[PDB]
Amino acid sequence: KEVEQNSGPLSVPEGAIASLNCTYSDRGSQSFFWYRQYSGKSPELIMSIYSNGDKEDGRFTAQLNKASQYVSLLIRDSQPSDSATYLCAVTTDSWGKLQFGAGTQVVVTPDIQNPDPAVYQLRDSKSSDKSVCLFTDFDSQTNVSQSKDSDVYITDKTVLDMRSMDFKSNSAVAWSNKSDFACANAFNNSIIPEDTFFPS
Amino acid sequence: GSHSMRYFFTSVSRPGRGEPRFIAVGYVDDTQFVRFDSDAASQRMEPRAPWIEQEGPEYWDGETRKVKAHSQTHRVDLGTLRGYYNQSEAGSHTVQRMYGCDVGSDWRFLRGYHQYAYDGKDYIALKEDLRSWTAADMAAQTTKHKWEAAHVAEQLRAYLEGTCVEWLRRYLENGKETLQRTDAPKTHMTHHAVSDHEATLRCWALSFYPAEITLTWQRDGEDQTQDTELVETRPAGDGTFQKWAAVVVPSGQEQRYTCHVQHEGLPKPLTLRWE
Amino acid sequence: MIQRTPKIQVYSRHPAENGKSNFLNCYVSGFHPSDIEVDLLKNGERIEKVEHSDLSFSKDWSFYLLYYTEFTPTEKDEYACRVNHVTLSQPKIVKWDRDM
Amino acid sequence: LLFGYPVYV
Amino acid sequence: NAGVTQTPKFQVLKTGQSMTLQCAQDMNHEYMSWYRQDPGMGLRLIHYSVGAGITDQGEVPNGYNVSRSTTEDFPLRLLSAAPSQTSVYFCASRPGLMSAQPEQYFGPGTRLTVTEDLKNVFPPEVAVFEPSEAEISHTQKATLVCLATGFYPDHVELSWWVNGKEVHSGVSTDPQPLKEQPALNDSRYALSSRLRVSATFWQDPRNHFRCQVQFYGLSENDEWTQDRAKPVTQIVSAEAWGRAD
Repeated sequence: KEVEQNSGPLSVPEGAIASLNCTYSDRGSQSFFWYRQYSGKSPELIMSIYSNGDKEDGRFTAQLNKASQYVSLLIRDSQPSDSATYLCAVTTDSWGKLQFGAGTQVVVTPDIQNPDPAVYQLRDSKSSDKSVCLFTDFDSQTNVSQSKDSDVYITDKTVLDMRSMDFKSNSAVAWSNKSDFACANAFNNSIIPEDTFFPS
Repeated sequence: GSHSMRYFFTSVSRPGRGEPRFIAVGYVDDTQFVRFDSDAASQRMEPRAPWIEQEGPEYWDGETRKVKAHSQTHRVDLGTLRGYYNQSEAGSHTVQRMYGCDVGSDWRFLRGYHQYAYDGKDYIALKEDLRSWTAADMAAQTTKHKWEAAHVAEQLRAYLEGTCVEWLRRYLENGKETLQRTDAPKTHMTHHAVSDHEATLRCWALSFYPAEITLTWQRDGEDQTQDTELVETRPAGDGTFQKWAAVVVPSGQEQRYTCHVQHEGLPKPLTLRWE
Repeated sequence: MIQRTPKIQVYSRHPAENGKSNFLNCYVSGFHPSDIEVDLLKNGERIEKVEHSDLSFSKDWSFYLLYYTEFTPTEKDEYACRVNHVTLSQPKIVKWDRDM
Repeated sequence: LLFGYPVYV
Repeated sequence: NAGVTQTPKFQVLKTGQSMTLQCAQDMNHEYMSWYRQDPGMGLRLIHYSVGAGITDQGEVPNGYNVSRSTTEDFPLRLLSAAPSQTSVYFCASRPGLMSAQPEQYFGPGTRLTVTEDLKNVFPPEVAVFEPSEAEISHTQKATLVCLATGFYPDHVELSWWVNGKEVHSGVSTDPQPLKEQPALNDSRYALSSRLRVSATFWQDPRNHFRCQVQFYGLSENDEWTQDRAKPVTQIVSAEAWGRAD
């Protein structure tokens, strides 16, 4: 286990600083890399550093300390589009194998200036026979858990991006098929705050 | 005071006798610490100083790989330069490369270099500033445009200012007893009258490290170098060095000739006189 | 295409005392190209047990090589170094001189 | 330690 | 990724089938590598090549095959597919000796799923859900969710299309498809996605919303003697309409 990386997940709000640690063991290493990888795609290179000290490029800053065998990556002014898992990569030469870490997942949570949490029930006019509960517009501290029974499938916290104002919001979707259930019982295991909207 | 770490690479082609001969040698000052020879048994970077044997299996694996990569560029380089100068396939040609770095008495970075020869004369060399190249001819100019596009200078500058001086320092403290020794010369003078009219005084300097030494002749203060033989500084084979210097003296005047010895193991410089 | 004639020095590691153990050096230097034939000789016969240094170069790119053997100097045994190179029109024998 | 990035002439 | 390309994007195979994943590269590099990427193991090296003509094995070479006749292409054959070869695969490229630039660049990846038997392949069922009876009269905004359900393997590409043109402009799709019954390896998948717009764009009845899912399954080449419709590489779509309230 040559390249040891920050375990994860790391959670920073938008505009903050995400700092990432990396520790390598081959003393004769010479070239050092940070790769950005979004879920479902390829690792994309963002920072190379070749010698001791700091190297800056836009919002990224990477340090190298070869004496204590340490690479870092700092992300100044964090966008929500930095939500990725970040790989530390290390090599000795032209012919040396690249030594990757496990990666640290970084989650950037958006600013909501003032939220109101709300649970909504949706339908359509199809032949598909299920209700969908949309838990939305809520606090970025709030979690989502998905192990109740073998019937109700609950998704994850996803961040939408409206380019009309700045109106970004968190959302989660829960459903079931051939069983009747209300929308105030599927998120019954998850801790929701004292001012959550339930269908009047 | 100052220290240095230099690596030397020689590649010579063998027309109709297969792959090239490749030899790589590494020095810290005037002490060889590593070797690779394409004609040796092991096919690895081998140790040549006791203080470097304490490097582990990852060091040797790494240096074997890198030295083989060097060897490979050189193997292609011989074919490339042969093409470059339209030379025939029937002749043996030689590539030399030397890089390395100097540090001061404070052990901080002083100087870095990387030069390259073809058939015993300059080809391309990294300039003082580590950003630019000197090309020796119209062919060499092609190599230079290629090495600009390859970003060689940039990666050499990161090595020479960083990794070269980081590893030199590691070496210099691992071989405290060896590399930071300074060995004073053992000095004596000989007399050999070859004829009845003239005489030959020969100043000696033996058992010294490092190899930098200065031997001058003089008659009553003024620096005589007209009647003067000085051999190249030669290795004794035990780690120390040897050098002699001579004068052809009109005999009877041996008392007013002095021999001056400069070395960094000597506190004050030495004068020598025969009687 | 450069060619340089080697400079040969034949000498001992320690001052030559008769009947004591020593090393006999033949330092060839300042040559180009690297293809050099070097033999150590005792009374004209070739010495098998000769080590040599790894090939290196000077600031002018010229090669230098130390060849060396374990020996014991006596008064009668003659020592020489035999050097062949492209620059030499016939091979070069350089006799060992003990005060040189 | 050797340089890690040698390039063809 | 203007340099490193790989074919195909997605693949289903059954046990013992052969396939080759094409990898090409543009930048005259000598050093090419094949990596597989797996949830608990990170990135692992399969086979690698430091020049044309020559190749060597990594840490996980068993069951894979590799050649390099040209400096441009580095194909990975799988000879007899096994269910443990289910992974994302990355072609990678490095200059080696032709340049001093240290950096290694990756291809876009091939998602490969090897199943026990080909009956497990299922296309999705797509349904768009219209925004709430409360949300429009509370937040002045309208969220259309979409369900893509009951598909195997997780080889999908979701897109929303309003009035004929593709939008990215207000969407959060799920990053990864989730399992329907997380106990099986034959288990099928579900994926959700949300599209948000204003009240004065949902309520306009000229506006036609459509959640579009591209499935990557079988081809018109595989043997198929089943009761079901043949689960080929296809697009399933669903639609909702502009509605005044």
